[PDB]
Amino acid sequence: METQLQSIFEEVVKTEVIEEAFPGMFMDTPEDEKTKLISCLGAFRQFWGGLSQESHEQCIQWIVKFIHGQHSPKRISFLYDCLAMAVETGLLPPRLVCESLINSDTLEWERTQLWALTFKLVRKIIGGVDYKGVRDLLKVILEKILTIPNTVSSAVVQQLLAAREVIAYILERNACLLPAYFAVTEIRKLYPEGKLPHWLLGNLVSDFVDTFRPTARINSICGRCSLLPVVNNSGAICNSWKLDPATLRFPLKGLLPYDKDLFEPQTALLRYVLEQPYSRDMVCNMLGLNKQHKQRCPVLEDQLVDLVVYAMERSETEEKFDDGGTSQLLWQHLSSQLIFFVLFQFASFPHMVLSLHQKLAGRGLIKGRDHLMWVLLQFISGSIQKNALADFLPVMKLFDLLYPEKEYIPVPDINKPQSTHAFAMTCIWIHLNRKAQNDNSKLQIPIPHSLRLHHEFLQQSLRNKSLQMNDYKIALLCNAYSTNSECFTLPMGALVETIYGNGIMRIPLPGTNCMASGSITPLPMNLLDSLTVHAKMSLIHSIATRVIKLAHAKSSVALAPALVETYSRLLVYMEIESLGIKGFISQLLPTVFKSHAWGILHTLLEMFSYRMHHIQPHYRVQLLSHLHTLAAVAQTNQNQLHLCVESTALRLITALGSSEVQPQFTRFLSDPKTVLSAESEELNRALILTLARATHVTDFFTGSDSIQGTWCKDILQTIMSFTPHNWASHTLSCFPGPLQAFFKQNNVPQESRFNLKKNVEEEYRKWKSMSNENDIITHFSMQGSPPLFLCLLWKMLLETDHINQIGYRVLERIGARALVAHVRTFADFLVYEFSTSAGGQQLNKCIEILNDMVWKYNIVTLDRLILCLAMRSHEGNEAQVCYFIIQLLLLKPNDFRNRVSDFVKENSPEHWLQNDWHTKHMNYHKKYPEKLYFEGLAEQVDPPVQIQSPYLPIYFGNVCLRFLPVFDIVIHRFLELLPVSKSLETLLDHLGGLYKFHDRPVTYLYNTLHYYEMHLRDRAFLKRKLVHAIIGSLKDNRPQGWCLSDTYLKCAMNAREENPWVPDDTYYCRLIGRLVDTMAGKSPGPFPNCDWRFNEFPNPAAHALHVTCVELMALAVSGKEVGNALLNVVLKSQPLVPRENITAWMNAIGLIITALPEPYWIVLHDRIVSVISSPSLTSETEWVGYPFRLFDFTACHQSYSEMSCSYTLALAHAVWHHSSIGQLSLIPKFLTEVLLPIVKTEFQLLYVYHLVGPFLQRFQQERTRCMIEIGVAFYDMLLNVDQCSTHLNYMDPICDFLYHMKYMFTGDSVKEQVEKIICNLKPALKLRLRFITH
Amino acid sequence: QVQLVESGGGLVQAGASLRLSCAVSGRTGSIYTMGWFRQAPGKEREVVARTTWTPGSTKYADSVKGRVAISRDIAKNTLYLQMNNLKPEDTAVYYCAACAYGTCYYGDRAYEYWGQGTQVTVS
Repeated sequence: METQLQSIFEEVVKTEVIEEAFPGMFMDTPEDEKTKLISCLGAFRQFWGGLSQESHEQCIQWIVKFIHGQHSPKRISFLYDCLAMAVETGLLPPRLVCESLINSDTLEWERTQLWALTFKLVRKIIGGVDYKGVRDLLKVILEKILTIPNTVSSAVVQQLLAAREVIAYILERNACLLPAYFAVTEIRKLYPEGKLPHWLLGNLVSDFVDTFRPTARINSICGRCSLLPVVNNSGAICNSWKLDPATLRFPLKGLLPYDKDLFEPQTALLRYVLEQPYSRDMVCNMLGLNKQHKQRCPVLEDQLVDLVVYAMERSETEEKFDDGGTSQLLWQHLSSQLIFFVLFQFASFPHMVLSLHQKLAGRGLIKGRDHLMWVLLQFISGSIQKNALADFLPVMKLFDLLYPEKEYIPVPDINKPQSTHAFAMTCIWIHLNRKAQNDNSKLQIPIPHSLRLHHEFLQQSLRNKSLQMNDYKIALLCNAYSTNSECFTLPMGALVETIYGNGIMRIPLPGTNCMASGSITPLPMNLLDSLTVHAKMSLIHSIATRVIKLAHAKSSVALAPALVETYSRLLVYMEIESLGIKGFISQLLPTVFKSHAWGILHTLLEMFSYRMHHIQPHYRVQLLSHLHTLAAVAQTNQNQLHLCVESTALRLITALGSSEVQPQFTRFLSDPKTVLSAESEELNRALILTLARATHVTDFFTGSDSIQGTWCKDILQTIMSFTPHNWASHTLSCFPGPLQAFFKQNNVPQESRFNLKKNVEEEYRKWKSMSNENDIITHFSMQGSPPLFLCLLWKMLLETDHINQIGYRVLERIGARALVAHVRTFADFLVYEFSTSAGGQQLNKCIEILNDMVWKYNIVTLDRLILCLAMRSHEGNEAQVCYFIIQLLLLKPNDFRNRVSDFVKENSPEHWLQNDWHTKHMNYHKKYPEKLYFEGLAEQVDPPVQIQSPYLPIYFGNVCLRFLPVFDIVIHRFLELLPVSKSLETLLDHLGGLYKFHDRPVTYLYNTLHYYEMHLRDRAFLKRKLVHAIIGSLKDNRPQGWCLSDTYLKCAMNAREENPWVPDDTYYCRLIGRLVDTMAGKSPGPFPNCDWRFNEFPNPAAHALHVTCVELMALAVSGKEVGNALLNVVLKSQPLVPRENITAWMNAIGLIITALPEPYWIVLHDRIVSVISSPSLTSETEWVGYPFRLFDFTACHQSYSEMSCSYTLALAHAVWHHSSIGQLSLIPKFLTEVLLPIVKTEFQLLYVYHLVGPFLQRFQQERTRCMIEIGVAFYDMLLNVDQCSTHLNYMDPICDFLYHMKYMFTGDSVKEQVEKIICNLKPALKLRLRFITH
Repeated sequence: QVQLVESGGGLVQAGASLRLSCAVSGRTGSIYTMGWFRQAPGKEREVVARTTWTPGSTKYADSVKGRVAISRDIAKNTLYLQMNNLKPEDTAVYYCAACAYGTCYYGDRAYEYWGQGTQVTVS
């Protein structure tokens, strides 16, 4: 072929050479430069016909190579002219010709005339190339233009500019060769953010990029860089906060000219999070640090270094003699924070140290050097065991930089905990010195001269044969000599024996025949905080070893109270999560369980219930599954062990966070039997109730009307097996819709009221007619028979007022596990008895004996009986009677009110600050002994059955604390039943003070008010009675100003008089101001700082958010009025709310209102419509250029209408930025059922795009159905605007955005729905949207 | 607490019109959406028309689509239901209901406050 082409195109050249040399011969009337060129390629036309399409590209590549091989520009132009006519006449495809002309390696910018002639030819024929091929040629042409240097000759510019005209032709919107979005995509790929356009192009491509500046705004969240989250390490993570681990930049969709701040690293965002306690999990999720390899993330590594420098800066400037007030608080946080990232190999200690040296070299004074070395000592002392020595040597350069070398550094006052920070430098050197002695030679490390006094003090104290706890001399030795074989048994063993109590007599525990070791004083927190992580690691390991040792020794002596108290305090440090928390549930718990210790196992579960705090959700689910398998088998048929297992599980289930429930239980859909109960109906009901509020608070079902398909169907369907039950109407009506639809079907028949009464009387008649004890015991304790014995005991002491000796033996044979069914049926029987009863003595006799069965005979505990009563399915008056029985049991006798009054008055819930809990614990049990083995029954029986069952260790719990989780459930049942309103007020008056010892009081109020907004909106006094009683129980245990605002304490704390307190705008500004200042970090601070390791919240912002939501829900003001008042804090000109910082306020309002019930945050839809109908969007006064200031809240505005229009868009973005996907699912219907019929102008259409546009990506990832509904709504609005407007001025930004939505999101999903909408648009819109249907 | 009192029903011939009114009283401002419902003698209560209170966005059921207009007067605290071209199948007791949730309007959440109703019998 190529030889044929050679002969053909040689004739073309040879024929033109003789025509150039002899003109005017055969040109009498030729065609105007058409037939000549066509006839020249006549031989090539016949040759091209006999070629397959496979040979076409090879033939054109050869022709281009033959034209580019010519030397005469006059001949190249002629051949190009022949080629141009071949494309015009349809003989040659334009794309292949353009591709071959531009890809030619002979085409160089130095070939100054071939360059111009080539691109002049491209300019003629490129118009006939399809839009995808034009995009391909756009890339290579811009690449060839990039090969031209910045300095060239002046004479060749006009010839080089021939390529600029092709770029000008491709970028011509009126030419419409390709979607303009394609063109700006290829331009930004070669000229990204930061690069300057080539001099040959210049203003051409720079102005074309600026035409997509509006589209980038439509797809950007206003003020996103200043939007900050509240750190909750709970359910998954929002994709809005994820960052590029290599650049710290947001992942942006498309190559658009987004604002400059969106291309910058989000240091302020990452810095704010790292400063917060328990941000460890959220920092990993942002940067994708899911533990894959030695990450060595330098942007995180450098940000940790900047956070250390910031702690050094705040170390200066006052802070005075006592404490730090921040600074020492930040160093404390830096201590535990940086350990994780270096331990799991995300930050490198040697690189951090030398990078810290450069940052600290010549940067002013150095006052926080000891705290810096204390932070660094945590890395060295804990990891130098096996890491190479060369990784810790850079510390030597830091020491020489921060300390005075000449004179001795004196020994500090070892009575203060700050001595461990002063000795931290010498401790670091002792670890470096021992790493240099172990495996000697090469490089020995000498101690400095300035640290000679600190070292002599540590060695002279190490040879002291008996060291005390009266100072920190012991902690200094544990910190310094932790990595020494025999030099660590001297200090470590000195503080392990002080809590073990090996000798010096024993001590009793509650009940009978239960003894523990002598020591009761645990190691204080300021001592444990003074220990290094390595020193605490050995303490954790030595305590767990002795427990396992005591567990295998089959010993009946209990662990010392100081041991379990100290071990619970060491379980606080999450930097020791490997040996502490993970080992407690995965190693110590199974080991104790496999050894049949029971006693020790009872201590570990009791320690968990009363001494844990910030446990990760997956760890709680692990313990929960262990509790279920522990209760079902292993024959744990002991009264005290079954009560402990069932009580501990109730706390885990009830305390699960709303956002934590789905991600932890969605993992067990394959086999939900592991995380459920097989016989405890109450626990399974408690889990259903916890699903109810978790799906409610997270708005999980908002949008879906069926539980099927979700994770809840397999959890609930399995719960119907094992423990089938019904739900009363007043409780079922509060569940989310799809949950009710699951319980209306899957309905269980219930034994009627008459059949229970008839069964109890027939069995009590049999009891009075039988004499053989063996027949009585076999019958009334038969497994599988109706559980009526508690009803029988009720019948016995109701008539005869006493119980036979067989009555105790029958209970003893039933067992603790099988007895809950008897309590369950006895609860129903109690309801029938009280519901069908005459008043007077006949009713007061039932109350008298019902208390006797609890307190006199000890047949069932108060919390076991009331939990069963509150977990019944009675309706109407029967339910009123059931709750009336609960009120009687609690308030009528003196047995429980005295226990609660004395326990609250004499005890404090801060166990971590207490050194005498066991004493105050024994004083209660010695005053109100609890009988857990039917002692009262066996003691007052006809021949007193002597009982000697040994009790298991009880270190913390009692009946008052065991009832507090059930009290949470009792309150919810009373709120659901309207006639039982008044009795709930009496409970909170008498027993409300018990919430002093609640573990999550603010969280409980938050869920209660949020879940029961419908039942408390029109009962404000009850809502105030609840909030004031629970928060009021902590007034003497938490600082003033910790929860309720100063205004709420001065106005909403008075009696009602047909004039509730209606807060003004000043109130809501101050209330929101407490959150904006807490998230900003203030040295005084709106709230007092608490040890977040022992609080229900992880950090100040999490605490500031919930107490604000709780207070707003406690107001006697509707959700609509409160929600609008929140929006008016920013959307109306308000003092005390300073502008220039309005995004921090919009961020807080978004966080606050998105956590409130729907009647609160729904008002945003009303506020948008008021802007949609505003004169700024409804007027027809035209602009020149895009009205950026109508949508940019930072620009200057000409009208108040423009100001509120932009502020509304900015606030609507902040609100939707923090909204759950369930709350965002209302937007498609909000667009189609509210905005669609009123959006008629072009500015209204753009305002809708600016509203929803930025959140398209969230619908792409989280709920796809909405993304399509929104996409069609945008086109439906475009057709309405197109039909109501005579003309449209901004059709290019509208179509650019619609193209961006296609290629980035909708793709080809919406094609037929959109195409029919396109066909009714005006032709100007159709030509721009020519490629949308492709 | 929010009280509602329907009014304006009675016996009307087929094809004629009727203008129901609802006297909204009590704690107005707690109301985000309001609607009209109806219930035949032996059938389940259906929804007729719903409105968002302050903006006035309307939403109509497919059974009465095109024949019915729902409106409100915030100043007079009154909800209106204009029913035109009445058919015999429209014989029912008509209730006005309010609700504080947007999902009452968008979805099918039950309304919270109710009136006793008014009889509309179209022969």
